[PDB]
Amino acid sequence: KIDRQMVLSSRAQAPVKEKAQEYLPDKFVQQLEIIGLPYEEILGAISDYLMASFDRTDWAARGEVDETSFDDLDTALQRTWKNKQRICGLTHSEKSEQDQGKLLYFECMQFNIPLQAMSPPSHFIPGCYHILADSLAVGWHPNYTTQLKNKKVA
Amino acid sequence: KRKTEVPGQALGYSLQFTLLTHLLLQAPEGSLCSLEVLDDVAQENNSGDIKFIQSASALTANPAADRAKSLWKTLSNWIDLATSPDFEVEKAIFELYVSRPVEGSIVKKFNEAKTPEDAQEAITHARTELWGDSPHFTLKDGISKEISKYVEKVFTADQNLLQRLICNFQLTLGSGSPQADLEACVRSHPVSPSKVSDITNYLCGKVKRHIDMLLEAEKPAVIARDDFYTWYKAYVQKIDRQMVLSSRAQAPVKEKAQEYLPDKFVQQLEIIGLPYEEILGAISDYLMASFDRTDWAARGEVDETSFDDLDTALQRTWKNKQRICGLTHSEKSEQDQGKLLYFECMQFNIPLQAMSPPSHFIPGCYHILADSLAVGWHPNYTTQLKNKKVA
Amino acid sequence: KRKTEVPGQALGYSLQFTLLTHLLLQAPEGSLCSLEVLDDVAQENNSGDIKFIQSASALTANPAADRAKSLWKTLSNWIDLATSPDFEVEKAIFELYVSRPVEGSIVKKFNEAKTPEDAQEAITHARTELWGDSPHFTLKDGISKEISKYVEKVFTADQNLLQRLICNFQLTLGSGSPQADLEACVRSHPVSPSKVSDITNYLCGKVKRHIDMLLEAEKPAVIARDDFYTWYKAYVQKLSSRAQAPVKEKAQEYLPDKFVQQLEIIGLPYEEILGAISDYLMASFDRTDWAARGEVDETSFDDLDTALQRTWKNKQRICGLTHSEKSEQDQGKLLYFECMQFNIPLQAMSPPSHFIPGCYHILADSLAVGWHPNYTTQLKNKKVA
Amino acid sequence: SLQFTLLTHLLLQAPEGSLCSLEAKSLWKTLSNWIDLATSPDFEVEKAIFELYVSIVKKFNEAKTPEDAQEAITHARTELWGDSPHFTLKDSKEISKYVEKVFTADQNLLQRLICNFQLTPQADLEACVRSHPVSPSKVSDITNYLCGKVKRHIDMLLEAEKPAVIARDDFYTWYKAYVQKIDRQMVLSSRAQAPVKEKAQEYLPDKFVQQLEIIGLPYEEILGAISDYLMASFDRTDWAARGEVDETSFDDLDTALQRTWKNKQRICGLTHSEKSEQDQGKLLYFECMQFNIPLQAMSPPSHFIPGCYHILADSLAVGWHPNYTTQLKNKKVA
DNA sequence: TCTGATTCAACTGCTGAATCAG
DNA sequence: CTGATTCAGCAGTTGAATCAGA
Repeated sequence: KIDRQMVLSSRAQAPVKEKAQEYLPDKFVQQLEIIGLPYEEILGAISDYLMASFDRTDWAARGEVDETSFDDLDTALQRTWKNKQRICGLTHSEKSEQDQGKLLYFECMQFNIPLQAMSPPSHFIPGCYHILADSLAVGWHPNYTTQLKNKKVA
Repeated sequence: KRKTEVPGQALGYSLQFTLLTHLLLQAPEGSLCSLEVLDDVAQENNSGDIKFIQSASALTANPAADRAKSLWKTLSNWIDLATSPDFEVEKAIFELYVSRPVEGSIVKKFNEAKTPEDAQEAITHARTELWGDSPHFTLKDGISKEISKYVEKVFTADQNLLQRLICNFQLTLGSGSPQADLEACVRSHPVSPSKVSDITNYLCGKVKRHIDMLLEAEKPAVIARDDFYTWYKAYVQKIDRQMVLSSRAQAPVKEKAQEYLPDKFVQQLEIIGLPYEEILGAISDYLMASFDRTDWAARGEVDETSFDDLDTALQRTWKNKQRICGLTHSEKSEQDQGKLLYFECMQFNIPLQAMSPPSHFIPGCYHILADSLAVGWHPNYTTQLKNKKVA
Repeated sequence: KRKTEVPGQALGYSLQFTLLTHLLLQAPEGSLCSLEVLDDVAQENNSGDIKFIQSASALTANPAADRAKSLWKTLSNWIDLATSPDFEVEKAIFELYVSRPVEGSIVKKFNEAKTPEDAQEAITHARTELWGDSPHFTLKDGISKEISKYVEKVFTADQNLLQRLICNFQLTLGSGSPQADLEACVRSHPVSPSKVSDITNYLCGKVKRHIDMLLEAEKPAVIARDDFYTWYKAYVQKLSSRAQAPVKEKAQEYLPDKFVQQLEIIGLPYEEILGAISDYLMASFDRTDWAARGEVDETSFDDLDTALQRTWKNKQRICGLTHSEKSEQDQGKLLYFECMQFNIPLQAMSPPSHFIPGCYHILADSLAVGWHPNYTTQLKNKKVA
Repeated sequence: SLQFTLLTHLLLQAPEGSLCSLEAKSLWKTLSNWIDLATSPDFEVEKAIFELYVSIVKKFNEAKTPEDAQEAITHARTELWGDSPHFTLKDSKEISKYVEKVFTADQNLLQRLICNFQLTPQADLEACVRSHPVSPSKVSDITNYLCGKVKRHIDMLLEAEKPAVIARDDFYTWYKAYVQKIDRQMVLSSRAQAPVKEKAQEYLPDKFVQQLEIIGLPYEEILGAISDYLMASFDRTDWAARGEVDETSFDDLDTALQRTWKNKQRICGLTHSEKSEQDQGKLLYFECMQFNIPLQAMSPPSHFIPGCYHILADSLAVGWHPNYTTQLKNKKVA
């Protein structure tokens, strides 16, 4: 009551259940499973995609976030992706490529960063993470592109 | 006090700026609030309605009296303005602001005469008290020289014009201090009570500054309501910020700690074999975090939606940390993994509403989530709880 | 416009508040600045000085002209003030603040006069120009009725009293906008030039409102400049990069630097040295830009460098001890990237996403820090080969 | 020293102009370089304002006007060069060269120069800084920083054979920027100094040094630790002394640090149990030396958290070895 | 007995208009 | 053709003394 916000309080609702199966053929998905990632949190990340995209459109339409904020946020997030990618590639090389991919995914999802000095919701970071995964901007598997090409034929 | 200094009448002009600021704070969107353009203060809204004001800073004398010079001069001036051609008198909502609560039969009847017949009655009362019964007008010769011309112009003007002028005439009168009657208006806004005394005297200063810079260039002094609210919001974003949350919880006594031992989170802690002192510290952190949550929600320090976001963030971090913990230290006993998980989330921190929480708030919230079985430290914490609830 | 409104006359009273604020900003320590108490605007210091100021908002007139109601009324009023039996004029600095920069034959003589003998010649010129020659006073009857009484009171008053009043008289012209000379006073203080308006808007908001609240209670309107500066400091106490990405051709010129020597000491896909050199350039430009235009102190840069150096040292020890079961090739890149994931803020302000790695690169160009377990020994090894 | 202090004072009392101030051969030489520097194409004498803090000099002050400046220069040449047609007073060459440079230079430029030739030390500078909208506690720090920076900027020009001139708009871009760091609370400034080497060994028998030597750190690490100890203790004293920090904030910081120890020691011990206990202590030391938390949402110096850990170690509130309680007792006997 | 309205005298504010000096 | 005179008519309401009403 009688509070004040001046922060990215994204207005969104529970995503439609069918869209979870609808977005299954999406590129970020077949980036995901190829590291042995289970289907339940696959659906969770799919939902996170849905609300994250809806909130991105909401901010772009109504207007609370400058355009350069998304760009430099994603640039920093991609740099962090690559840094942790190499970190897990070296310090965890003494085991399977599958587990390397899943540990990279886990250790990357914990990252947080403010936007315009203000805190986004907890679901936003995985959403932009998988958005980068959509356009080959980030990858969880150490050789993700090769396995993506292999699975696109099978 | 010398005669060469006039503090009481300089306030008669300062009150114009104060009333301009208050009018801007009350003005609808799309309006222009002008100072000495159409009247002492004025407001022209989008629909073309013009609202005049005749500010009258009364400290000692009464400008609303029946035979007051100021009231009758103001009414004569407004009837002259209504006489002007191409004037839409319906929209011209006048006002005689007075800095103190004033009384008077004529002025009160004028103020309360919404209906044109009520206005006819009010003007009849004023004419009877100032001139006498028609048509002899036995009291006409006795009226004051200063009031004579204004009385003549008001009473002998067109009947319909005076009727409407009195219909939309008002006596909006504030408390003894209009400045303190203006700060209250800012307080009524959704503004932090600590920052009202800063927003008010930034808005007044900006209004005075802009008006001065307009009138030194001979241009008509007018502040757009859109501009005023743009400055208002831009300053509110700047100044309305709180930085550090101070916890008001107290460390519980040792005796109270054992009352919570049968709680689920204590069971989870002793499943992975934490020592007794660490368990007691956990009870203390639980109590402080719960009290902090309840208090901050109660007194508006932190919104409940902020607590929901915090809880979701803690759950997300806990699951992301548990999954990596279950594979980086897999070559150990499950109790060791539970200690690692619990301690790593113990070290973790995250701000609430972009504000740093106390050192015990996050551990206590994690214990809250453990109590509700939302999270867990042991890898098989649910199975261990089920097994231990039977033994 | 109609004659029932007086905006230009309202400026005569709003300039009271404006000049009160402008006097408060420049008030000597321990002064009480008052509005419509001793004069239009006054300032009293601890040494007993008072500075009466008859602010005039000249906009379509000339209050400092030779024959004006304003100037002579002001001088007669000050002579009346000084005629009081409890008021010495040795500390009675007067002022005739005018909104416009105006000049007059007599007001200039009064303003430039500083010594009693010069002031005597000033009054002699004033009498000669207005009353006329001393014995005849031919123009005395020509002097206007409005000015006659005031000029009579000025000239017939005590000769030494008027002499010292003219000596202490001062003409302080504005610049056409008294509100843009206040902001000039504010921007001459240690405040961000982007925030100069925000202070100036707020300060007058105090200076008006408080004074207003002090007159609405029928009390003297005096602001203690200590209180004004209390509000001022309490208000004052309550990063962006402009380094564009360098062209690829400019990147190769930095290859001979020891910075690139280290990056590849422990090797590192050259797909690196391009990004590393880019970060080097952006940080190098950002440091100089922020130092010059002014957003971060240079001592702040020194402290940031010290913090990154200590973090590099501790991270080097940690990485070596933990990952000693690896070849130096691995430990080098492990120290590297972990050091590049350090997120200290610059003087409590969050730097852009590249600033910290770039500053690490800048420090690594020197001999201080490097991302290799034994980078010092191999520095010469690669240099010889 | 005074030349670099009154220069700062004059830089504070100057509106948007170029500035300079120096300390008879001495009187004439400085104005000779002033006229040479003014004749440089970039200089604008109108905005320039000089100073010669310590009859002809009195006239130089008294002018404030091109005609009065011409009169003062006329007095000067009449006094120093004798009769104009003959110049019999020409016969000391060292000063005479500067007089030739000055009196034969541009009449308009020198005439404008003499107008700005004002004449004229720490207490008044401090008062002038105090009169600005800055906290009264920070005035000494700002004064010292400004004097140091002005000295540094003048010396770098002097070594490069360049005229000694400081622009006021170049002084305030330093001083306003410093205020943002120090006046606004967001940053803590450490007034503590690094201890000398000799005084450091006096703290060798202290308990935190014993702890670190039990962990077997190199001899430079313990010296750095002692320096952090002394500097952080000085900062603890001074921050509370001047009210820049509160005691409850110190209590909260110590609570957070103790909680950090609790997590880090257990995690290092059970995660690196296979490593030797001394290596576990070194790992714990270097891992918790990475911790940095704002003190009152206010960034501390990079050494302050290590020094807080060192004072906690001196009171045994923190420790690096897993069984350092037994190790200290064992070493106290040997 | 005092709060209050009434009649008037009265300090301040500086623009507007017709006229006039250089 | 700008600037200065001369006078004028708005505004600001308070201050001081007198009378009407409880």
